[PDB]
Amino acid sequence: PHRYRPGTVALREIRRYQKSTELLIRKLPFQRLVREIAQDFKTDLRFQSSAVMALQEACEAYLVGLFEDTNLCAIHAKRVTIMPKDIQLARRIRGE
Amino acid sequence: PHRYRPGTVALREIRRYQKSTELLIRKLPFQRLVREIAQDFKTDLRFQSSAVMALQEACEAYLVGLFEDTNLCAIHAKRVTIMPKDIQLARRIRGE
Amino acid sequence: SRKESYSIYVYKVLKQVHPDTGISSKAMGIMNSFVNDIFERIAGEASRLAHYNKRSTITSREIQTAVRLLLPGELAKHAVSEGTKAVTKYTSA
Amino acid sequence: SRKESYSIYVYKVLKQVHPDTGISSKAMGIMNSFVNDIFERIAGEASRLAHYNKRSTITSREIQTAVRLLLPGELAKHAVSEGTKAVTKYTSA
Amino acid sequence: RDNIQGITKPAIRRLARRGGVKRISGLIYEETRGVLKVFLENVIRDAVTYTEHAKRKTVTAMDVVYALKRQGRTLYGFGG
Amino acid sequence: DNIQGITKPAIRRLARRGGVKRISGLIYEETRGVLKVFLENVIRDAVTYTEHAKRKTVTAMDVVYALKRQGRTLYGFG
Amino acid sequence: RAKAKSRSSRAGLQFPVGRVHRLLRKGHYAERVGAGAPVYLAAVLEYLTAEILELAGNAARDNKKTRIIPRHLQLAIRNDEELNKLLGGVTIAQGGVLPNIQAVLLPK
DNA sequence: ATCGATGTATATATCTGACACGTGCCTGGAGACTAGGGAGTAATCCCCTTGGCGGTTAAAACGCGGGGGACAGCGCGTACGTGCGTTTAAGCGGTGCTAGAGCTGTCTACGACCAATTGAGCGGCCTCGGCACCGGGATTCTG
DNA sequence: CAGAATCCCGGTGCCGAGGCCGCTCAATTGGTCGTAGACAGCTCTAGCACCGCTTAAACGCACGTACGCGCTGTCCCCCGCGTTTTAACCGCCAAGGGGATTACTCCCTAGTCTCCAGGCACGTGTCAGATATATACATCGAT
Repeated sequence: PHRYRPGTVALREIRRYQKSTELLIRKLPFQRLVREIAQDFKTDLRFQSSAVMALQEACEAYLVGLFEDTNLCAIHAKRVTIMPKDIQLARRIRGE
Repeated sequence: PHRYRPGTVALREIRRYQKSTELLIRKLPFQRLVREIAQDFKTDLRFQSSAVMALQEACEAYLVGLFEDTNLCAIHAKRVTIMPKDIQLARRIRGE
Repeated sequence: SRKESYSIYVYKVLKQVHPDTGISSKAMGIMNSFVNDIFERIAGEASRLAHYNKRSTITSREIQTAVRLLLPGELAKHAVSEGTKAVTKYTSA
Repeated sequence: SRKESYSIYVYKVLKQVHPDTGISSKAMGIMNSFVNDIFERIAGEASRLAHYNKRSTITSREIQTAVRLLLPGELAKHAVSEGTKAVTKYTSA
Repeated sequence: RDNIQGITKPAIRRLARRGGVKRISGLIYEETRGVLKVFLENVIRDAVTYTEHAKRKTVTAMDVVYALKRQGRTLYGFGG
Repeated sequence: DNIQGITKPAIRRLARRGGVKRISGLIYEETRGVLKVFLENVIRDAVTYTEHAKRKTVTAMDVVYALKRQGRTLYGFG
Repeated sequence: RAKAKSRSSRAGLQFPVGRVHRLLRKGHYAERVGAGAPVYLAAVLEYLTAEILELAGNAARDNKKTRIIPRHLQLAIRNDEELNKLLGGVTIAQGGVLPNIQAVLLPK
């Protein structure tokens, strides 16, 4: 049967998701996580339907930016696969 | 004869200059450089004696921080010698 | 209650630049946020510049200096000309 | 003419923490600018909180919220404790 | 609780794909989850602080906008 | 052309304070360019504040404000 | 006309409550300023000053010195995890750096 | 199988000049009285908030055949370090000049605060045409 | 280079943007007069320039050993594809806590006027500090 070689699909996905615009994290799991973390500070809090979307958009933008930076650090070592030390370096240089 | 092995004087220099606090750039050449750059914006400018010192302290603190960062991104590549691409990479990740 | 916005003015400008093109509600919301953002940055810097000189009134000179400090070179180069022309015409009226 | 700095109050406090040590003019200059920095941050944040709620006055509630926002977790607990002690003693004086 | 497991592996893969990463090592997921938790905690603490100052019980979108604004990132499209 | 006044020994000393053990021979021209670019952005601002006040003498306060706007608050010069 | 006594004495503070109150009104932060804002802010500033001076004074004895200088302040700030977070961006003149060498650079 | 030479450290001797207490004095701060509107409080309307059940495939999960990306190793050549030598202009001490920043005094143009009016804008409703979802096709590009 | 994945066009079809009337309350014209912003006239400090002797630092050159780099082996682990499982997901239905408002009403503040004592300069003196001396010994190296 026809089979694509490793990475061809990855590039096709990169093009697809770079050209698209919808959100990628599931709404319900994130909503439950937001309500869970808030529980340590104050109980019985209430959240608007748009606040959860705002938090999801902020998190997706932050993570995408961190992955973009991590890729440069990965290429610099002549590797292609990103690894945890690369993330730690990016965060250290950014001063996080 | 007697002769120290390469790098031991460097380490002694590191321990020396990390302990001291004096300025390392020559005052008069730096003053002339400041005088030369300001001339492109306005003529007959005057500088207080303390202004050049403030600029020198800021420049040395900036170079020191940039070199500290460049060393980290240099070791990360399994090298010890800093090179231009390390400065360019540090500045790129720093967003400058 | 009544809520104010810059939406009608953004629409008038759009109609002057491209009469045939239209704008969605999301774009109107973005433009309505962007205008307040830049407004606060310029008014803030003009306020700081006023105190360092012990002046009690903000004038066009403070705005021109703040604009030159905040905006990059070419944008400042054009915007200063626009403001100068506008102020000249307004004063001549 | 007459200048203004906090070097006197820094000296009074220094003689309370360590009554046998002195401080050079170079350290005094840094301590004098540090106070002006923290003062400006707290007053700035307190003014923003007061404006968002549409209030005309700044009160201890604004100071407390700003302090909880600007200072790290551990400094805030102690600072707030002694601030409330001071306010309580003043109001009860 | 187990809700941290709700950020499944495929969501992380799609996010990494958007950034152009071609190959990802299997250990990146736990680091990403840890990195996300501290950011959410930091933003929510400020949001809840603003909510508590107003004596409200519901957390509104404005409080999140101001939290992000203080951390140094500005969000356009939800208000302000 | 006074950029040559930042001599090689000074660059080595700065790299030493930062903990650099070995330095490649090409770092000097890049460092010169970086320093020139850093200085230009501060000097333009200092001159801007000087001109707004209609003064002809650049003062320490002008540099203090210029650095603070970029986020590099400097303590010590009043 | 009773004999006047300073507000700083009543609160038990060293900083000048009157001067802080004046600086708030002249800063245009708001059109009205309540009575409790300056007492609380003065107490906070006194606390932070005392903590900095205490740490610097302890650092001075470790060098058999009797007078505080900028190097001791730098060593005090960069060595405390709380102060370092508040002052991560501030630059102190004549402070120098802390001694630190990466283990990869030390001799084999 | 081990010993010592350079450099940092340290200790004793010496004078310099910055830190600290003083007096005189001036204008910021605290005491006393007042008027008003920002704020605190209760009652109400009603929306949009939390909670539940139906049911269908989108999305996730677990296996797995396997090849390509990763590191650990060897061989090596020329780029950078430590040191010696020559000389450069960096360093410092002093005398002079005056550009130009900071203070005193007079002065009148500009702005904030009031009375009165009215149409630019905000709100709810109508409506019709641009995007959306579908389906069928040629084409691109790849293993 | 066979063929799987892609773009594109014609059709059916539906609710968002665009237009409208009601009507109010934000903005405007005209008016006043208090103090801030404008200038010249003047004081005296310090930035700029040159003189000169000395030398701390710099430019330059030799050479040798240590690092950066290219090819290699080979393997073990992320990828691409298949079948089974699940809860998200739209949608319809309840009902009431909280949010937004009017209305009352009171106490906390900004303002004027007084006056004194806190702290801002000019005067100084002595003892905390740095410079100049010799020597101990650790490390890194050679033997």
